[PDB]
Amino acid sequence: GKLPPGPSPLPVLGNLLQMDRKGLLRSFLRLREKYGDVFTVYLGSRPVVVLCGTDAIREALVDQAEAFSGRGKIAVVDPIFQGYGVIFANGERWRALRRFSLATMRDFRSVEERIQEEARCLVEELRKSKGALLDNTLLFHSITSNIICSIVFGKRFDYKDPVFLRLLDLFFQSFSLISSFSSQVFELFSGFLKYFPGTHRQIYRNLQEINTFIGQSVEKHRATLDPSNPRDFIDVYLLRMEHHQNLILTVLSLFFAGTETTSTTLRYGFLLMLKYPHVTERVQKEIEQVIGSHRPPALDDRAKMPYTDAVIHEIQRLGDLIPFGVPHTVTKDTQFRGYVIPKNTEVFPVLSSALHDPRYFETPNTFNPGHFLDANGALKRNEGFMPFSLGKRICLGEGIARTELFLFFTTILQNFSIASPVPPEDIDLTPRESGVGNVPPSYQIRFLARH
Amino acid sequence: SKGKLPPGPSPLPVLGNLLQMDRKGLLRSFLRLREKYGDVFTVYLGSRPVVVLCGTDAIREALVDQAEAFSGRGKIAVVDPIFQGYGVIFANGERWRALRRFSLATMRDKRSVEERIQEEARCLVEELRKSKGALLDNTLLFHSITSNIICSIVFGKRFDYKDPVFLRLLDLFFQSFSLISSFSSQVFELFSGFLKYFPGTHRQIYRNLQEINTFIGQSVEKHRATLDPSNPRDFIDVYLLRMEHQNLILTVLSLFFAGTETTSTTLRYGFLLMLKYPHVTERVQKEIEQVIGSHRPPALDDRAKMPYTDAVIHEIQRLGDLIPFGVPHTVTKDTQFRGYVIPKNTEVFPVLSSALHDPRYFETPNTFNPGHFLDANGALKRNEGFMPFSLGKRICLGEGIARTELFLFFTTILQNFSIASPVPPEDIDLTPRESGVGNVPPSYQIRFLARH
Amino acid sequence: GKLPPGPSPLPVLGNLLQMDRKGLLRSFLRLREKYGDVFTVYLGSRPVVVLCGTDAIREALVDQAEAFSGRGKIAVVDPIFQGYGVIFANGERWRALRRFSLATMRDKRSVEERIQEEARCLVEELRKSKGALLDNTLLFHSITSNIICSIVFGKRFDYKDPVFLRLLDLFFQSFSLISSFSSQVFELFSGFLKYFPGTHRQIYRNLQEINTFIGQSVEKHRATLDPSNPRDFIDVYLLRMEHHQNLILTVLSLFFAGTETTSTTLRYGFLLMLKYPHVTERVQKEIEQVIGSHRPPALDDRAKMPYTDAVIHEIQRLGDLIPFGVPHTVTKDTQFRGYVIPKNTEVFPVLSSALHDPRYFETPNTFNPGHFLDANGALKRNEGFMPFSLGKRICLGEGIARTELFLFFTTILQNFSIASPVPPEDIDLTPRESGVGNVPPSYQIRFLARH
Amino acid sequence: KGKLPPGPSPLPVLGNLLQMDRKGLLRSFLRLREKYGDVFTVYLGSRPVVVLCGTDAIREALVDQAEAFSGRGKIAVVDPIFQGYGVIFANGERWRALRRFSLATMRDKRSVEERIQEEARCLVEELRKSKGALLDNTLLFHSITSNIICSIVFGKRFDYKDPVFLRLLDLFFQSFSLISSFSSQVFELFSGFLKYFPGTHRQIYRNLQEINTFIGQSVEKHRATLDPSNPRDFIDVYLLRMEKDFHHQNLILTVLSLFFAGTETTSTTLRYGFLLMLKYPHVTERVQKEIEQVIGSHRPPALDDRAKMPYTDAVIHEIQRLGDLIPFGVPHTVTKDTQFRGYVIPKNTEVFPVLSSALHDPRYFETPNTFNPGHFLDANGALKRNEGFMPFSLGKRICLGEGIARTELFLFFTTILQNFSIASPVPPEDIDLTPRESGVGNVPPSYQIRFLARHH
Ligand code: HEM
Ligand code: HEM
Ligand code: HEM
Ligand code: HEM
Repeated sequence: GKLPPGPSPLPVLGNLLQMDRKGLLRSFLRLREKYGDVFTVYLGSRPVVVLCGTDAIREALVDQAEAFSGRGKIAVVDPIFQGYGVIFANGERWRALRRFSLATMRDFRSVEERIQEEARCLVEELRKSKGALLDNTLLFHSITSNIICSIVFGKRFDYKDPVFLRLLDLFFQSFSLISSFSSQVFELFSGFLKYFPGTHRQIYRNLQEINTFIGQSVEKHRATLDPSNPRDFIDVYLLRMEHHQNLILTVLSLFFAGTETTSTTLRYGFLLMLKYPHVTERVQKEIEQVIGSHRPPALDDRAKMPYTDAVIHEIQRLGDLIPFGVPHTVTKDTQFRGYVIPKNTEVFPVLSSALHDPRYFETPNTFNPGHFLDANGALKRNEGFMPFSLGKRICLGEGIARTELFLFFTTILQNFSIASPVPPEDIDLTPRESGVGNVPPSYQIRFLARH
Repeated sequence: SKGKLPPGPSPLPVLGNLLQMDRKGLLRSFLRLREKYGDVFTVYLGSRPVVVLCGTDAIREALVDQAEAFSGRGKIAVVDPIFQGYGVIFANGERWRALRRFSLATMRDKRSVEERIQEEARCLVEELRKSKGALLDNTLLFHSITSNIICSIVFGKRFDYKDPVFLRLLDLFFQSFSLISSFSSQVFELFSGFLKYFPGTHRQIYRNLQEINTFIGQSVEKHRATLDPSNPRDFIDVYLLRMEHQNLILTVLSLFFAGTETTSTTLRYGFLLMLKYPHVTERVQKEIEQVIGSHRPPALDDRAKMPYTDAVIHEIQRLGDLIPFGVPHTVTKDTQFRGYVIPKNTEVFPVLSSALHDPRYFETPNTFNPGHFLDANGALKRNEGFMPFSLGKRICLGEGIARTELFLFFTTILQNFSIASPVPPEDIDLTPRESGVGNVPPSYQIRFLARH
Repeated sequence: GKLPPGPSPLPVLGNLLQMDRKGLLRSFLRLREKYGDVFTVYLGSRPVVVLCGTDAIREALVDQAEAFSGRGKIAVVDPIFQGYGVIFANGERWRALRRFSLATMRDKRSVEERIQEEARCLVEELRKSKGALLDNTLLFHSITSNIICSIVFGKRFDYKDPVFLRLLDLFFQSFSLISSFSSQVFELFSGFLKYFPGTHRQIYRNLQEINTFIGQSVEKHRATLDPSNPRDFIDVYLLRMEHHQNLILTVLSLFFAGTETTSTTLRYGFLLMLKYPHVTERVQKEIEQVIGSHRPPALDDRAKMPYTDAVIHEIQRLGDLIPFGVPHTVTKDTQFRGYVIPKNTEVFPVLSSALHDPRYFETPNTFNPGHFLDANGALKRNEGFMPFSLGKRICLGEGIARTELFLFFTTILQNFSIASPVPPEDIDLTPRESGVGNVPPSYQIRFLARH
Repeated sequence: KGKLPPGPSPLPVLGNLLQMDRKGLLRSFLRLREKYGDVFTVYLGSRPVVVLCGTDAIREALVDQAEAFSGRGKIAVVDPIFQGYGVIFANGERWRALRRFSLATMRDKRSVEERIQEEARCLVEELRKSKGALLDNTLLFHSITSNIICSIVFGKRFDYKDPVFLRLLDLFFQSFSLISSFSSQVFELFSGFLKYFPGTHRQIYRNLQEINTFIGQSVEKHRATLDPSNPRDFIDVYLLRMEKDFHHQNLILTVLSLFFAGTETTSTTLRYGFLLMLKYPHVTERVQKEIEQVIGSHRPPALDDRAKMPYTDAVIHEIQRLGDLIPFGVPHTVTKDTQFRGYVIPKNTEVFPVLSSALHDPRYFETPNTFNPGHFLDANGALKRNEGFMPFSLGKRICLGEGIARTELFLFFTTILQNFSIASPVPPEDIDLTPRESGVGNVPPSYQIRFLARHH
């Protein structure tokens, strides 16, 4: 039982100076070459244990799922200040949400239908653009947001509805925090980071208006409600409950954060498909063969479209939008691969390192739907595929998201083809911002009706 | 109420008190809470309590009267002996103390800091002539002049303003880069228990790091061969002496540059004020006259004979309020404070902005007013609410070097120049472009016209 | 979410002054009347949560088995001083022992055979006493000890073998620690107790000799031994063998502590049977009807003797030899009957209060085999019967001990009858020492050969 | 650099228990010391305790790092989750107050010295009533020292046969025993819990409520009579503090208990003292002669006499040094990560300051194991300090009773020998001063002695 090996940390800086000018991801890869799949790295004076590769990450998040399932200190209540009670009530709330979330996919109106409706409204908008050159960011935030809106408030919004615009602004609107390296070293010496959520005034711009809107919908909802026949999330909340309107803000927030990842995946997907017209075609042909140019694509179609499915896996794999996964905390002294990780140690499951694992993918860095296709061109599981993560806290939205990706993706290409000022050979898929995320470069595209 | 915890607004699950902030910023938000709950109250960031200290009296009772209890660092800076053993822990203690002590030699002592500043002051005057009265942004200039003081002290000699090592080092330490967030991401961070932002996530930083590091290696060498006690030529060979790992120097340099940046920004703010108040620039120009003539360069001993220029610099620091929430600390033991109890390890914000604007100590908290530091006979007077370097066990290690830079740079500049800008006094706006945890002065233009 | 209610503690003394002249057990009962089945009591400045009644003890030890399974601070390794490693190894050792113990019960000779053999050697000894008045303490320690010797060393000892006498002395020989109330108050104020194991010099009297004997047996064992013929625990140890001998000393220690309880249960059992001769008769008659006076009793007989079984249950229930159970520790913040018990809080499962639960026994305080018999005089389960405790840490020896109690009790009474200077009406079953235990009064008894 | 203190490798469950001698814990610790040095780590169960040996180590810990080594054990630590803070600070204020009230000097209704002097006279009288018979002085010594506390607390001394006083002697001083076996002890270690805890013995409650009641009445009677500024004793000091303002009468029980625990050690010191003096008649004589030269046979000894009697003083020091009644000191707890002699002791580590090892430090006493008044006397026969002398411990928690106790030892000891001489059946060569058990205590063997009136 030794602790995981790693580079020796400096006082105050930890291993900060052992990062490449080439990025955090490369640095992690370099460390991994040196020390192996489980190594320890120091941020400030704090140890974090870093998991790399499909096998290590799956042994941790799946085989010792419970041990590797803790949250960060920011999310741990102090019973000396708040009592137990909020602790247990949060537990129950979480489980209620974890449960209801599953229910939407099983039911039952249905999520597939709401997404189909939304895809229709989308195709219509794309015609209105009459093949002009656009940035799809806003459009893709809109179509994925509405799926949440329909599920929570019961009904989708209109793309130009000023509440829906205000809520797109609250949740998706960037703001930035300015730092310098001298300040960062002083933060490390302090023990405290300068930035924390809500330090930017912008956040509050739209908050109260959104809050108020929620109040109204809870009321309009309460007026008409009948268990055990709950319509949307709002009136499920009312039953469970039977101040707190803020529980809804919180849940909506969580769902929008996943939705942002969903929207960015589509936006990245369409960048890839500009770069690879031949793939756009085989997808157009598989839609022809399976759906025709008549009906809208449906979820049952996916099973009969292994090439479109492989293509979407591959879009999520290279898009790698959450490259360090979400850090967790170990809940107890844990034996792992011949080392010991002490209770409460912070862990990074580096998902990027699975999604690019050379033991699981033939060309880890090259678009290759063949990663998900067998000899007979059927869909095959690949164990390195884990963009929603794994185990006890696997993405709550996996199903909603995978479903949005399929319907929006085929429905768009069934009705349109794409083009841009940039020649395939010259599309650059490398992330503009590569810190803790992999945000796709912004680009222009034109949606031309196949009709 | 035997021993209660400090009162505060009720927190929401996950968000804490995040929705209890104003569209008008944290500082207002805090002041509002203060009105409601008093000088010591509890606020929740995520699920974590932080106890907030407001007003001169509370802040002084904590940081001074219970200095030790209020002296801890945040968790990021606490070593885990399970991972690293004790030893590094005690070594850092010793290193910190050595550095704390070394800070005073500048204080009491081959050539002096005051001298080093005067020399820098001269080079500056020269540079300003070269401007020839053109409009310029003084950011870079002020970073340069204050940075050099640290360079002279550490490497033994100042740099040339266009020396490409010094430009590279200005870039490492002072160059802004930004981290992009959204509100939905932030609420997900709170839910996670972890922040996305942490030092070094921006790739920019490494741009100049290795080059700076190598340069340090070289100076440690050139130092090691020539050097010998007890003739500590500068900080580099003070480090060699103690030592008989270069990265220890990078760390110390880093710390001094962070305080320097605040020093430079204070000057930059100071001059914006002085554009807005020409009448004060004049009384300062006049005081320098009685005191110093127009030929010799100002010296530190002049400060005691210039209460109006002193008071004016206090007042620049007060309103500049560049570290409004102080530096968060941690309580080292269960502590009784003003009728409440703060548990061991609780995080604490000493809100220095609230002492610097304390109505009980400053007649016009929000208005430039040298009278705040002057008595009836226009002599300098202590004001208790004045605490921009903080107080107590961890008072700014640079307080001396900084106060000294501010005096020599401000008087030496005004002795040789006068200032002007496209913007009419009435229209200069001193409100911080962005605050965040900072109160950053709006960028502006200014002209330095040689006096003759 | 409130903590369990209880009496207000004084500084330093805690609730010490809230105890009766009438004893700890009654004091708690008075407290239970006042506060309910779950209450908080202070020893020194430390809270301990006390569980009373069959329902609460079963809801904690069984329904939340894991949460209520922790050990006291004295048994918790500090990884700062010893690393993890010893921690995990002890976990593995414990489970290996937990396992082999169950296996042996299932099993060149069965455990039951070894107890049968020992019952024979006992019967013989009782004849050599030729009906003389004796104190059976030593005899009952001997017969139960040998069962452990045979299992660990492979073969039983001779009752006068001087190794075995030395062994009996180490493990079972009383020594005492002297205290005053003024010293005790000073200990509480100190935060430290004076007593700790091994402060009495007497312990070492026989330790090295015993240790050496173990060495020898490990050797004599290592020479001969081989699967698929493990002869006993010693060579099981050798086999899992794949600083060292002392692991046997430790296990032997543990087994002798439960053995002592077993021996004391027989000794208490025979006291009861002096007091209720008719009961001894019905037992003699059920042995007649079922075993006869020819063969030795066997374990399969027990199923066919519900009266003797019910009478042994009742002996264990009233004997109440471990009335506070063994304190445990709570492993996490726990919800329990409307309260919260914080992580690490010490917990007393007060077994005596189950064994005397008026909700489960008609006459809690009166010998009554009817507690375990139905209308047709068949054996019936009683939920308040838990003298081995319950749940994840139920007595490791439950099976060996129940089997010793049956064969030794029937085998003795099949061959002897009992008598004493004291008239039934005058036998007093109240414990001479009512500390944290319930030690039966010492007495004299004669065994007489039956005919 | 900063490694933990060295020690013997512990076994699972048992810790270092098998590394103890048949020869007792103290010898076991001395053997480890030889092997590992003055600071070493030993394991009780799975719990590390750092052991401090020698005058120098114990003084560097309790004195030079006084605060760091001043913690109490877990039993005495409040969990604020259950009790809040408040009881915690109250206790602090309470400790400090008590500490303060005790620091009044020996002479100032009337002084402690006076009370002791009075008590010595009632003692002398009792020893005459024995008319030189052979007695066991245990009860007598508990009585005389107990009374000092009674006088201080209740305002007046008790009569040696007063049935309240006999009941209180019984509550506080009466032994009871807890029976254990080694197999049970190994199981306790495995459990994580000890069977023994204060109050498991029913005997304690025999006299508790009667004592409590007595305290009630006294408080009331006191309440009736207070004329501060004319405060007679501790009872109305307590009442007075409360007045500025259960915990009510219970705080007194608790304090009384604490004082009787130190009193027991004071009484056992005298009892051990007189056993030594049977063994060394020539020392009894030089003491008798120094009492002659200094006090004469006419007045009662007074405290001011001690300064003028360096031989009696040295003899009493030596009685306390070899008596060694608290050989392991009182275990403490380290309040913070602490650098000590090149090692680190982590926050909350339990510490044994082994006072026996200072009291017998060959570096400070020429003949550590032999009675030798010379340890405290210089060349001219004047008293000299010895650094290894620390039977009340040192530092922030030095015995609260040091003054009262040293004063009782001087007045009782001189007064007795001014008025009596001593004898016993056993010849001095044959007196055996080795303590009966060796387990955290060094109880002197019981013995008989005769007190023979001197008759000037
Ligand atoms: C579009 C692709 C998406 C990806 C790749 C993704 C990925 C993830 C990942 C990596 C996690 C962290 C799992 C862990 O902690 O181990 C996560 C958590 C979560 N995601 Fe998603 N997400 C996506 C979309 C969504 C959507 C649409 C939702 C809608 C609700 C969503 C809701 C959540 C929630 C509530 C969690 C919290 C998991 C927990 O800690 O229990 N995500 N997601
Ligand atoms: C106007 C200029 C400066 C201001 C207003 C300023 C203010 C402060 C403040 C408020 C603190 C935190 C006090 C606390 O935690 O209680 C601090 C800490 C510190 N400052 Fe400055 N500082 C300034 C310049 C400098 C300079 C030039 C240096 C260069 C040597 C410097 C070095 C430090 C150091 C080393 C600390 C750490 C103190 C500690 O934690 O013990 N500061 N400063
Ligand atoms: C009538 C005889 C016995 C009784 C009534 C008895 C009762 C108990 C009880 C009440 C416990 C406490 C369980 C807990 O922690 O909740 C216990 C534990 C234990 N007993 Fe027995 N016992 C008896 C005989 C034995 C015997 C013969 C053995 C021989 C191996 C034995 C070995 C153990 C062991 C190893 C444990 C520890 C269980 C654990 O914590 O994992 N006991 N016993
Ligand atoms: C020869 C007689 C005595 C000896 C040798 C003695 C020795 C000691 C020792 C070794 C300690 C432990 C200090 C520590 O924790 O480090 C102590 C503490 C104490 N003694 Fe005594 N003591 C004696 C008599 C008394 C008497 C007569 C009293 C009566 C009031 C008394 C009251 C106390 C108290 C209250 C403490 C607690 C100190 C604290 O931890 O705050 N002692 N004594």
